[PDB]
Order: sequence, then structure tokens, then C-alpha cells
Amino acid sequence: LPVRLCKEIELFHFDIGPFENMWPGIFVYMVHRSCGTSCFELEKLCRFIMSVKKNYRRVPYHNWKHAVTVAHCMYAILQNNHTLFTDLERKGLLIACLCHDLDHRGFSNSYLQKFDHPLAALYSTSTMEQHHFSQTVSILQLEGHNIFSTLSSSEYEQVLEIIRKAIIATDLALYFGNRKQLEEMYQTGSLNLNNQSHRDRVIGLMMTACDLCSVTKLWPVTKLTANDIYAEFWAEGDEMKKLGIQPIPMMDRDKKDEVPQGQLGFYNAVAIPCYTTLTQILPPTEPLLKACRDNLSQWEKVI
Amino acid sequence: LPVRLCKEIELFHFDIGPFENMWPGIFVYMVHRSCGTSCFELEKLCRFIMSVKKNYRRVPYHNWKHAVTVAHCMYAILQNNHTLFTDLERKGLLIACLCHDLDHRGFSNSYLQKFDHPLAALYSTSTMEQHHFSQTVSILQLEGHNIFSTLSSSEYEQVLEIIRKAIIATDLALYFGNRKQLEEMYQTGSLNLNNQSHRDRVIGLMMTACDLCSVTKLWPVTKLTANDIYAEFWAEGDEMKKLGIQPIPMMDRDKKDEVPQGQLGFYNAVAIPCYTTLTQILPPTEPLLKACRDNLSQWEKVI
Amino acid sequence: LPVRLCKEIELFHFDIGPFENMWPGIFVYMVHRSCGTSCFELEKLCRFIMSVKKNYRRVPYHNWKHAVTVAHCMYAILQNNHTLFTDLERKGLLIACLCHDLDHRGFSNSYLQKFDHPLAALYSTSTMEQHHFSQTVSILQLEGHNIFSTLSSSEYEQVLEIIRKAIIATDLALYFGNRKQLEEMYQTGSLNLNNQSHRDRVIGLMMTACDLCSVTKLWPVTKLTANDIYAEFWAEGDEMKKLGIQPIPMMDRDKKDEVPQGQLGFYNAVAIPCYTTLTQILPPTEPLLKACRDNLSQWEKVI
Ligand SMILES: OCC1CCN(c2nccnc2OC2CN(c3ccc4ccccc4n3)C2)CC1
Ligand SMILES: OCC1CCN(c2nccnc2OC2CN(c3ccc4ccccc4n3)C2)CC1
Ligand SMILES: OCC1CCN(c2nccnc2OC2CN(c3ccc4ccccc4n3)C2)CC1
Ligand SMILES: [Zn+2]
Ligand SMILES: [Zn+2]
Ligand SMILES: [Zn+2]
Ligand SMILES: [Zn+2]
Ligand SMILES: [Zn+2]
Ligand SMILES: [Zn+2]
Repeated sequence: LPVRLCKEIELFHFDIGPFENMWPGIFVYMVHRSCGTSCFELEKLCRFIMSVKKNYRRVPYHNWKHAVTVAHCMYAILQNNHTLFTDLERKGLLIACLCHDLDHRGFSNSYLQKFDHPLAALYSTSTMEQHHFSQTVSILQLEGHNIFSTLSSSEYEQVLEIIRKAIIATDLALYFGNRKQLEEMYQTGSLNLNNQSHRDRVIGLMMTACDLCSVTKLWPVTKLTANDIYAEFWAEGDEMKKLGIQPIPMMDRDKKDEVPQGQLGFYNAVAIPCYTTLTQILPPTEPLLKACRDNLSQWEKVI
Repeated sequence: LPVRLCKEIELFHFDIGPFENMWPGIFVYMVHRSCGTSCFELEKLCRFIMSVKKNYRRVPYHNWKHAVTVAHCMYAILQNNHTLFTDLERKGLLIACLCHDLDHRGFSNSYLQKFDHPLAALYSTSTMEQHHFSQTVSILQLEGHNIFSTLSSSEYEQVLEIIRKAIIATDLALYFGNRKQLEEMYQTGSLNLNNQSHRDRVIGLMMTACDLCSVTKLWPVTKLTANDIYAEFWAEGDEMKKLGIQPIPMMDRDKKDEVPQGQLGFYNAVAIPCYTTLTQILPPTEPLLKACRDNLSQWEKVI
Repeated sequence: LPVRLCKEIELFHFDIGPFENMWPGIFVYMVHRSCGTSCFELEKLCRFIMSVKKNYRRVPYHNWKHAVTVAHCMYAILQNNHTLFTDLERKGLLIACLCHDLDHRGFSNSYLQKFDHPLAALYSTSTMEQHHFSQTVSILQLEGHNIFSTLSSSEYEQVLEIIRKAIIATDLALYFGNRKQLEEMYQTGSLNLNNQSHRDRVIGLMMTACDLCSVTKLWPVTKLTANDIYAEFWAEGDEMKKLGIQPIPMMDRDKKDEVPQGQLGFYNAVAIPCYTTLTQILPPTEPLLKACRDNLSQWEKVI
């Protein structure tokens, strides 16, 4: 891998670039360092990644880029807490992040409820996220695609549970309950990473941290990536108006003037608390929280 | 098919949604109700639809969405006049609507004349529309694609004539002559649906009604769909300027300020008269005309 | 080929139209006139073109359209100086123009340097242009794709050198040195087209003339094509800001107000001198220089 990449890829605020045919190679490098070169047979791994790529749709935000972006943050976190996680947790978490928003259409779980989409019926809650996980299992079941074929039956099942759990946590609606719980448990000292239940919740926050990691990049990246996600939200807002429903101001394109305020409110109520709590639990994740604040100050500089 | 769809799909102002991989299933449902489950062998029908889909290009307006939209209106009209049409007319009209603007490039017959396109030479008048029909026959001749293989030789030929005739009527230039003729014939009581010549002209107006049915949707749908068609017209206007020709204000992107007036003039001169005459001939088609007027009032509310 | 095309395709300011599936046929016509019908076996030639088409990416400016546009200018120049070039130079120059910006991503050699892209390492200078040529050889080596299989070993090698040389000259950074040299040599009468070294440099200027030939079209074409290239530059400018680097005002989308001035400065410093020197050396290329000036006056009419 090129010289500037090797150096900067260890940084939290890294951007993966505009060259799509490098991302597969970038991801493999992250796996070969955090996990190891023995972890996965390489032939099977590329085959897997190509298929995951194939099943990300060409939407503005929730796309193959995001997937690899989200995965890299998880790599940074893994590299700065190398002593904390097992072989199977490092294997399963990078993979989870890559598959975490598979076959996403660019519509929230809200919109899939009110459209009466077949997926809403099949999955009552966390619609897209269970889909994302089902897609993941489908891709694993293709021939030459079981990247976990070295594993024993016992180990295979645990890593699927990690991945299953992790992906679900990316449902932003479950983050709030999960953080408030971790906040309590840190302050009272009851939080303990040898307790599998506690361990799950931290990983959950880790996944939320990564899912939002566009707010921990440099300002030019954070501001341009904002255009992508509004492209999706305004589209979903247009489809709400088609249903006759009034969409919330976050998705109404006729309220671009209220964007600065919304970003302000979103950092205060969600982004900052996320990285605040994450830093407490994993001190080496400070840069995410710092970079987050820098972008919060820039949203103020607008208004 | 999902609960909200079953209910609302019987409504004229229905929108088919942003999910492409439902449209095939929606269309089949419309066929299985208006026509019947025996009408078409299902294996052959999907194969047919997939190929029709494949031959719609990715243009802003005249696309796979429009095709299915236009087809649904025809279904609503069929369902509210179930007693008027034969087996072969219901078979052939939904199919015609789906294929009616096949392989459309997003350029009018006007622009294909002045570019000296090979299609202009091959079809002097109604260039795109004969193309649309030729495309349709090509798709029917593929193996496993003759959805009319149950039919006798006699019946097959008639349904092709229905489809041939119907598609041609979508040429907006032929609508004016066809309406004025139907207006006369209704008022003087000479109009008679047992006269095959009269029958053809009504179907013609039905196809024009469906081709324009974006003006009979709810206001948010009608207004956003407007953006799509101007995307095409302004592109064609750009290609005129490339030829050195001055394009008409409908296609000049430098005259966005004249859009409200143009829509006003278009409803008065074309859209309203179309649905006015259609209501007289088929009373159950009132909702289209009402919805049309509601959108006319909204264009006034602008200026 | 259609009547209006036959006529206008001999004109310098010709536009190739918005119909992609004609461009292959247009290009073959240009080859069959300037070069001849014996030059290339037709089966192999289409196969070649389809593959070249396949390897142009869907970027705003540097795309399959540009390639065919650039190639046509070269055809006009060839047709108005028919007595000056050999069989192998006519074969090789149209082909070179079609392949000249193969697999272009829409990023300059500047951006590929600062991203530390693998191509920057492989080709120190003229990064994209050597790539373009390598792509060309790759496409020639496919089975049924050696359009130069009639040629003797001797002739094949020379035409590859013509193509190699020509493509490299499209690197705008090498144009300045090449023009200043030709300017001197014309005025002092030392310039001589029987001297292979001099011959190369003229061809170089010819390729630069063609690469920029969007400035020698009619004004509506020149002005709209401008939107395409800024789409690319502003994207590259966005990727610079992502790297933390400040991009030059040509690529900063926040400076759209400085576009008129930039186009002004670009015509004076590059475009006009190019066609000025080209006219001196090949008098029949006057129309390019005239059309160029007309577009320079229109940029003044803005400010
Ligand atoms: O700048 C990079 C983006 C920022 C937003 N991201 C989000 N990810 C998940 C959920 N929500 C995100 O941001 C949306 C945009 N926000 C809001 C909220 C309220 C608003 C009210 C009015 C106008 C705009 C609003 N935007 C939340 C991803 C990275
Ligand atoms: O709102 C949904 C659209 C409305 C227009 N449609 C049309 N279908 C077929 C033919 N023409 C249509 O509308 C065009 C837009 N109109 C005009 C006419 C004159 C204008 C003059 C100046 C500026 C804009 C104009 N638009 C006709 C489809 C649904
Ligand atoms: O109008 C048709 C285009 C004109 C520009 N073309 C160019 N080709 C190769 C290299 N450069 C081209 O133009 C770019 C645009 N120019 C500039 C230069 C300085 C600027 C400064 C501020 C803002 C915009 C600038 N654009 C050069 C292709 C055809
Ligand atoms: Zn998600
Ligand atoms: Zn995500
Ligand atoms: Zn049509
Ligand atoms: Zn149509
Ligand atoms: Zn180039
Ligand atoms: Zn070029």
C-alpha cells in the first residue's frame, strides 16, 4: 500500500479517497494488521468483499463508500485498544462494519413503515438493520464466500452473534437507551468488560461511533459529506409528501435555511454525548471527540 | 400485495412509489384483477416485463416509472368501466401502456426531425411511437416472450392491432384532431361504441388521458414530476442550441420564470379538455378531471 | 450516414450529437474517408471501438464523447491537408485520438501526485497519458482486437510510435515547450516536415489543437461543454480540500464568479496561441482559430 496511506490510515480523521478500486485493498490491509494474515484465506476474502460491494446500491450517502469509511473507524479503534479484544472479535467487527448497511435504499425505517413495505411486515423493529444482517448471511452462504470456514462450529456461531448484535446496534433509535445505560454503569463502577452483557453494549456504542464517524473527519470532509446525506433525506421527504404526510424539517428540502441549527442540535443531543461516553470507556478514542468538537464550532461559525 | 397498496391502488391519484422491484409485482396484480389469472401464463409474463424494463432507458421522465404509472391509470379506467371492454381489449391495453414509450431517448419527434436521425427517415410521422410499437413486437418475438401464445391466430392479430393503434395515439400531435372529433360525435349523439371506428378513437383518448395522468395526481406528486419532464425538455433545448436552432420557451432553460404561465396554458388548452371530454364519454373517470382542476388552481396560486 | 451529417461532418465546428449509438458509426465513416476502406478489416475495427468505449468511464468531461469529438477534429485537419500525411499516419492518428484519454478518472496528474496514487509511482511524469497509452496497447492485445494485423512487423512498430508519441503530447504541460519551439522554427524557416523530429512536434500541436477543440465549436456548444469540465475540476477541488490542501481557483467551486476571467486568461495564454501557431504551419486550419476568437469575444460580452 502507498506511502501516504500507510502513514495516514492509522489516523482517525482519515478519508478513504475517491478511487473505488483501492477500497478493497485498503480494507484487506486493515484486516491484515489488526487481525492478522492467517485470519482469512485471501482468495475467499476478496470474493466476499466484491459481493458485498455488488450489494451496496448507488445511493448518495448509505453506500459502498460509507461502508468502508465506517469500517476504517472501527479499525482505528481496534488498533488503539489492541489488548482488549479477541481474535474472533477483531475478525467479526470489521466484517460487521462493512456489511452493516447492506442493500440500503436511502430510506429510514420510518418511511418503510408508512409505505407498508414488505420489509416492515417481516421485521417489526430495526427493519433495515435485520435486513442488513440477513443480506450478510446470504452473502456468506454463497460458494467460496464462507470466510469463516476455518472456524470450528462453536467459534463460527459466536462470530455470527457478534456480527448480528453489532449490526443491530447501528439502528440509531437503540443508541440512546444504550448510552444512558453505559453512562450510569461507568460512573457507578459497575461496568466490566469481562461481563458479556456489558461487553455487548460497549461494542454497540463503538458501532454507533463508527456509523457517525463522518462528524469526526476534517471540516472539508464533514461539510461535503453533509450534502450527500441531505440528498437522501430530502428525497425521502419528497416521498413523504407524495404519501400526503408532512415530513419533519430534517427531510423537507424547502427548509435548507434550518440546516445549521439542525446540525447544531444533532451534535449536542447525539454526536458529542456518543464520543464523550466512548472516550470515558476507551480513553484512546479522544481524537474522535476532539475532531467532533472542532466540527461543532464550525457549525456555529455559520450562524 | 401489501395492505395499503391493495386499498389505494384502486384510486386514480395513486403513486407507484420509489421501490423499483415492486413495480413488476404491482403490474401483475393489475393484470390479474382487471383481466384475470388465466389471461397470461405467469412465467412468460414476468419474462416479458423484465425485458420491457430492460429496454426503458434511464432518462428523467420518459422511463420505466412513467410506463408503469401510465399503465396503472389505464387499470383504474378499466376497473371503473368493467362492463365495456372485451377479454382481448383488457389484455392488450395494459400491455400497450407498459410498452407505449419503449426505448425513448428523451427527445421529441421534433428534435429527431431536425437532427436527421435514421428513425426520422424510417418513420415520417409519429417517429418515436412507431418505434415504440416496433420495439414491442421485437420483445414479443423473443423465445418465451410471446405472452399471446394461448391466443388463436385470429385473436393474436386483433390484439396487435389494438396495441398498434393505442401506442400511436400517445403521439400528442394526433390527440387534438381525435378529441375535436369525439366532442362533435358526443353532442350530436352519433358516437357509438359498437362502431369499431368510434371505439378506436375513444381508446385513443383513453391513452392520451393516461399518458398525461401525472396531472391527475396529488399536488406534491404533480409538482415534483414536473421537475423530471423539464430536465428532459431543457436537455433537448440545449441540443437545439447546439444545432444553432432557437428552441421554443418550453425547452429553453433560460426561461424558468415562464414555467407557471406555460403550465397554466397547457392545462387550459390540452389537459382539461382531454379529461372533460373523457368524463362525458366515461362518467366514472370524473376523479381524473377533478384532480386535474385542483392542480390547475395550484398553478394559479404560484403567480 | 444521414444527409445532414455527411454535409456538416466536414466542418470543424461540428458537434457529434447526443446519440451515443451513432458515434461508433460516425468514427468508422471518418476512417473510411480519410484513410480508406481497405485500411482496416471492419469486423476487427468495431470490436476495437466497442472495447475502447467500454474503457471510457462515465465522468462529466473526459469521456467517450470527448474522445470521439477530439478524434473528429483530427479528421477535419487530415481532410484539409490530405497531401501531407502517409497511410500509417492517418491510420494511427484517428486511433490515437480515440484512445487518447482512456480510463480517465476526472482527476489531473497534479491530484494523482498528492494522493500518492500507484499510477504516480509507476509514471513519474505525464501520469495519465502513459496510462492512456498502456490501456491502448492492452486493448490491442485482446483476441480479434489487433486492428494492425495486416501491417508488417516494421510498419506495426512505427504506428505504435506515432500513437505513443501523439497521446503523450496531449499532456497540456508539454504543449508550451512544444509551441515555443515551433514558433521559433517557423519564423526562422528551419521548420521542415521531412525532418522526423520536426514532424513529431507538429503532430504534437495538432493533438493539442484537437484536445482543446471544444473552444472551436459554436458558442452554445462551447458554453455548455464548459459546465462539464468544471463539474470535474470542482470535484477534484473538493478532493484537494479533503486532503487539507488549498486548490487553485480553477478548481474551487466557491469561486464561480471568477470563471469569466479564467476563461479569458486561458484563451489568451493557451488556446489562441495554439491555433495561431497551428494556422501558420497548416493554413487550412484557419476555421479553428476564427471560431476560437468568436468564443473569446463572447467571454468578454459576459463581464
Ligand atoms: O456532516 C456529516 C453527516 C452529519 C449527519 N450524519 C447523520 N447520521 C445519522 C443520523 N443523522 C445524521 O445527521 C442528520 C442531519 N441532522 C439534522 C437534524 C435536524 C435538522 C432540522 C432541520 C434541518 C436539518 C436537520 N438535520 C441529523 C452523518 C454525517
Ligand atoms: O406536472 C406533471 C407533468 C406536466 C407536463 N406533462 C406534459 N406531458 C406531455 C406534454 N407536455 C407536458 O407538459 C409540458 C410542459 N408544458 C409547457 C408548455 C409551455 C411552456 C412555456 C414556457 C415554459 C414552460 C412551458 N411548459 C407542456 C407531464 C406531466
Ligand atoms: O468551453 C469549453 C472548455 C474550455 C476549457 N477546456 C480546457 N481544456 C484543457 C485545460 N483547461 C481547460 O479550461 C480550463 C478552465 N480554465 C480556467 C482557468 C483559470 C480559472 C480561474 C478561475 C476560475 C476558473 C478558471 N478556469 C482552464 C476545455 C473546453
Ligand atoms: Zn444503517
Ligand atoms: Zn451506516
Ligand atoms: Zn411517448
Ligand atoms: Zn408517455
Ligand atoms: Zn487527457
Ligand atoms: Zn482529452
